Parts: sequence; C-alpha cells; structure tokens
Amino acid sequence: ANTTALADYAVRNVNNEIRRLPGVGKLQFFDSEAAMRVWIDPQKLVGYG
Amino acid sequence: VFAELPGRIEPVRVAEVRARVAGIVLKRTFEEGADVKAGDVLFQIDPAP
Repeated sequence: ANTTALADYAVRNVNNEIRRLPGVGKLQFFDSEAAMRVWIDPQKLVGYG
Repeated sequence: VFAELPGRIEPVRVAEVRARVAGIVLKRTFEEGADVKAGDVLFQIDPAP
C-alpha cells in the first residue's frame, strides 16, 4: 500500500475539515506530504555527460 | 568482485571517406544506409584537370 496516496487523501479531504471544526485549536498531521520525486540515476548522468 | 564501468560502443573499423582531389561532385553512386563492399564506387568528382 502506498502510504503517500493515503496521506494525500487525508490532507486534501480530512485534515482541513477537522481543523475547521469548532473547539480544535491545532491539527497535528503526523506524516509527510506528497511531492514529485525525481529519482536520478547518476550512471545515466555519467553516460550523457 | 565485478565493477560496472561507463563505456561506449565503438566500431572496430571506421573509414572516413574523404575527397582527395578538388572538384565538383558530379554524381553520388551509393544509397545511404546500405552495406558497401571494398572498392564499391561511391562518388564521382569531375575529372576535368
């Protein structure tokens, strides 16, 4: 299971609603956030100068 | 122990066909991309002088 898709759903749909609720002064999402990852291969960089 | 080293493929024999005599290229005999045999006529430069 890709925990990142689950976390993105939670941030986009769930966390904002709860932090919007009356009485709650702070929502601490205890995980990461989505991000385009660029996994470079230095060997390919070597091949292409 | 095996090492992966960066390398490029080079042909065993390369022949840069260069014109040795000055002139106008009258006719190109070969078609590009084909396989050629030794002595196959490729170009025809005008033998005026």
